[PDB]
Amino acid sequence: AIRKYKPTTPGRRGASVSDFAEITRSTPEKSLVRPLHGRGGRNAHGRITTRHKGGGHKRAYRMIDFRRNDKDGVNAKVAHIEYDPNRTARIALLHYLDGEKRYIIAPNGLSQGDVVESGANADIKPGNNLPLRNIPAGTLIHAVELRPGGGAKLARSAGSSIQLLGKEASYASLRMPSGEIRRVDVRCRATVGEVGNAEQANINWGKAGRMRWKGKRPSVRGVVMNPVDHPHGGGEGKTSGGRHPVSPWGKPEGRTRNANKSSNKFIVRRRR
Amino acid sequence: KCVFCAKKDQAIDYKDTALLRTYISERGKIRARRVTGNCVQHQRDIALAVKNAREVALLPFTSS
Amino acid sequence: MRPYEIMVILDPTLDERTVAPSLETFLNVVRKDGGKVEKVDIWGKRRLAYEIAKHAEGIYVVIDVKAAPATVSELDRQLSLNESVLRTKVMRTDK
Amino acid sequence: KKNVPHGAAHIKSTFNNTIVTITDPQGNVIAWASSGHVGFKGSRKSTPFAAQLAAENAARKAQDHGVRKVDVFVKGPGSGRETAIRSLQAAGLEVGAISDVTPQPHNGVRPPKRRRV
Amino acid sequence: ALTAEQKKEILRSYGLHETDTGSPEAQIALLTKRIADLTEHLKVHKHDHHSRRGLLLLVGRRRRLIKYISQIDVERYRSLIERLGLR
RNA sequence: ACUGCAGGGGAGACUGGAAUUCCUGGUGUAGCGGUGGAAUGCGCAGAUAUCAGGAGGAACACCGGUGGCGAAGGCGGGUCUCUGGGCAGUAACUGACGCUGAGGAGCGAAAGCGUGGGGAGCGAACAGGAUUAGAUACCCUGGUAGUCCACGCCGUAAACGGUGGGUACUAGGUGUGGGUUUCCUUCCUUGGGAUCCGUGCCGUAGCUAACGCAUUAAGUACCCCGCCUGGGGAGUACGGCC
Ligand SMILES: [Mg+2]
Ligand SMILES: [Mg+2]
Ligand SMILES: [Mg+2]
Ligand SMILES: [Mg+2]
Ligand SMILES: [Mg+2]
Ligand SMILES: [Mg+2]
Ligand SMILES: [Mg+2]
Ligand SMILES: [Mg+2]
Ligand SMILES: [Mg+2]
Ligand SMILES: [Mg+2]
Ligand SMILES: [Mg+2]
Ligand SMILES: [Mg+2]
Ligand SMILES: [Mg+2]
Ligand SMILES: [Mg+2]
Ligand SMILES: [Mg+2]
Ligand SMILES: [Mg+2]
Ligand SMILES: [Mg+2]
Ligand SMILES: [Mg+2]
Ligand SMILES: [Mg+2]
Ligand SMILES: [Mg+2]
Ligand SMILES: [Mg+2]
Ligand SMILES: [Mg+2]
Ligand SMILES: [Mg+2]
Ligand SMILES: [Mg+2]
Ligand SMILES: [Mg+2]
Ligand SMILES: [Mg+2]
Ligand SMILES: [Mg+2]
Ligand SMILES: [Mg+2]
Ligand SMILES: [Mg+2]
Ligand SMILES: [Mg+2]
Ligand SMILES: [Mg+2]
Ligand SMILES: [Mg+2]
Ligand SMILES: [Mg+2]
Ligand SMILES: [Mg+2]
Ligand SMILES: [Mg+2]
Ligand SMILES: [Mg+2]
Ligand SMILES: [Zn+2]
Repeated sequence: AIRKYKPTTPGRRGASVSDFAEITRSTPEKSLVRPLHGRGGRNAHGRITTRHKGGGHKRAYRMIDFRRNDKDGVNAKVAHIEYDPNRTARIALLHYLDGEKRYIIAPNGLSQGDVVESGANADIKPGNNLPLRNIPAGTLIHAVELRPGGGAKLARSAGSSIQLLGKEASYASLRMPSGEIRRVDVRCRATVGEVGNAEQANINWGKAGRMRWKGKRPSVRGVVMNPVDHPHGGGEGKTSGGRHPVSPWGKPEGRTRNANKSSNKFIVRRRR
Repeated sequence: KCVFCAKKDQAIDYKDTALLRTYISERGKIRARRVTGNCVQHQRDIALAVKNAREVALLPFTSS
Repeated sequence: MRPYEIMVILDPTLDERTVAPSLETFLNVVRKDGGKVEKVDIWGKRRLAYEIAKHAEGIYVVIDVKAAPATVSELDRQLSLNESVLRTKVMRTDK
Repeated sequence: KKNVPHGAAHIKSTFNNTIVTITDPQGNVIAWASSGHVGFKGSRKSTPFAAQLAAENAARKAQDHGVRKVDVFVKGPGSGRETAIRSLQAAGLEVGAISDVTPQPHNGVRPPKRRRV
Repeated sequence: ALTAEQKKEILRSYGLHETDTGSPEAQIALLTKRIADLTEHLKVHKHDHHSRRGLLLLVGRRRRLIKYISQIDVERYRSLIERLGLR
């Protein structure tokens, strides 16, 4: 579901786009929209901390319910599948049977008009949210929370999923999309299924301006700089940067995780 | 010489794990066709009853 | 309406009292779709020939249903998610 | 300093070597003296004579931990396979039963290519 | 495909006289049913290359009965194409 | 068309056990591995062995054969859903609708190619050891692409029965796979006789340069198709199409 443009211009010679074949109702819900404004990478002091940000197209925040705590046993109905410019996935408008509207990240295979349950008595279908105590082992899940009731934080980009390995006594083991075997609590909640829109990594953005619309501002290499500006800069012709590779602030490459962080007792195996 | 062609309507069944004690050997393996006297069609039904009865654990895959 | 036959292997830490009311909630998905359930024979405890998920015993139930082709593929989807069930082997009877 | 009255002896007899280990019924090794432990090096380790000295050095060192009767699990396509069961007998062990536990795959993993020697 | 109580309704509409299983009207009628039934088996299951060959034996057999029925009577040919379809 | 029947014929989804490898832990301690003989290598920072638990991928022991299926390439762990073809019997139906098929179109082992997953074992390339006058090899220890999955491309094999398809006829002997049917027939023997369809071996007439083929023809005849015209140069060049 990735359409390829014809080479009519020098800037669409290899470009592609999503087919948008799953989006129904091209406008968002009015009451579930909050404003946003770009920062250009600037913090509260007004300085660039994250480089290469800015430009951009104007956006609006869609309120995504990552909690799903307080509607256990009230069934819902998928009204629409929509677009969301903040995330790489697609969002799904659930009409609950009591009257509240919500958005969730759409799992793969959650066409319009389905029914989504929640709580401990739900069925293991794509879309349902259960505690990890009630999911059988081997099931592909997404949008898993780290702490009980703290909000879904793991595996929620497009295509990503966690495999639930096993449950011992009071902790479940999870394979995460980097290979990182993590052990989390079994009262954490997780949505059954794998996140939809799985083909968007294959999109060849065609021209330079098509990344300026998405917000990415150009990245300049350190080796074409001056030695006051970057540790790699200098050299009369062109160089490799006559030292081992570093950041612009002189930090050597290598492991940057805190060596005795508190969550080391929950990590079985680092990624490869 | 074949029991299942001689005595009619005796259903080879994967539930029946007393008929399938014979036609398998002492090591659990399926007996050959020349040592039991079956025809080709009933050796196929015996060897399908045994493979199913190993999956619902009525017979073992191996034994010593 | 094809004649089927379903063999279920239940967990040995369940008594023979909560077996016929247990799968009765599963066999109501056959009756609400138009099927018929004929013979729900229970063999009881039996020594397994090998260890199925840290168990050496098991309860053998034979279902003998006669339903639509899309409701038996629903019945073993729900049995294989219940924690009481170890194995399932759905077999037809006719040719 | 241990004392277990009944044991199990495992004999792995390959085409290059033999290894005789002796365990308890739970599967915990008492003594393991093989054909290279008894002094040999090279192609001599696969002969039947080095098997009947490997089985003696494991038998009379299992008896210092009190083992008086072993069971025998042999596996491997080796030459020294009967000369290591007969060698446990003439060192002071009652053998009882003899079983063959050669790992026989159900055509799973792919073997290495055949030798053009 | 095409159970014995399903081919009777096709023979009652295209057969000639209440027992006709052999005429080119009753055989193009049954073969157009099996071609249409086997194309749903090829929308799902794209890679069934061995049932798709049985489709081309049925297509080639139906086209020879069309060619025969357009040689012996052109009036039967027109009132059979219009009830099923050409192009 | 009706009635029976045999089968690894195909495609999709879920799923089963043995073993190989790695990981966590217990017991254990000094060798394991490999060969014609050795070394490189692994190990002494606790290997090999041995028992328990777990992760993962690929292949499916026995049945399994001289056997079945498919147009050929090929096809076997189990179950379910959809689906192609063949054989026999009845003689109910249409009434020559048949055969072959230039160009054309589809299918077509393995290696390879593109994008994306997966990666246990094996293993082009490659690295080391050995052998050797040398060893870009055989042998040994490692090991990437690849082998696997989804979707496309490629279009080649000693793709072989080195034997194109249809039909009729021309002694038999003996095994075997799939049906149907009379006799001592229920004295069971699933034995014998008859008949249609496959699959083998042996063999007369007949043919062949010989070897050999021989009712599954390379025999006796008819119909359609592709191909050959001394060996090299060469299934190469040039031109074209993909
Ligand atoms: Mg300020
Ligand atoms: Mg950047
Ligand atoms: Mg400069
Ligand atoms: Mg300058
Ligand atoms: Mg400056
Ligand atoms: Mg500097
Ligand atoms: Mg320079
Ligand atoms: Mg410079
Ligand atoms: Mg059968
Ligand atoms: Mg099949
Ligand atoms: Mg496939
Ligand atoms: Mg295993
Ligand atoms: Mg590994
Ligand atoms: Mg260890
Ligand atoms: Mg080990
Ligand atoms: Mg299969
Ligand atoms: Mg007439
Ligand atoms: Mg033709
Ligand atoms: Mg041609
Ligand atoms: Mg092709
Ligand atoms: Mg290939
Ligand atoms: Mg290449
Ligand atoms: Mg590839
Ligand atoms: Mg790749
Ligand atoms: Mg090698
Ligand atoms: Mg070398
Ligand atoms: Mg050729
Ligand atoms: Mg071939
Ligand atoms: Mg040829
Ligand atoms: Mg001919
Ligand atoms: Mg014949
Ligand atoms: Mg011959
Ligand atoms: Mg000739
Ligand atoms: Mg010439
Ligand atoms: Mg050429
Ligand atoms: Mg050219
Ligand atoms: Zn039989």
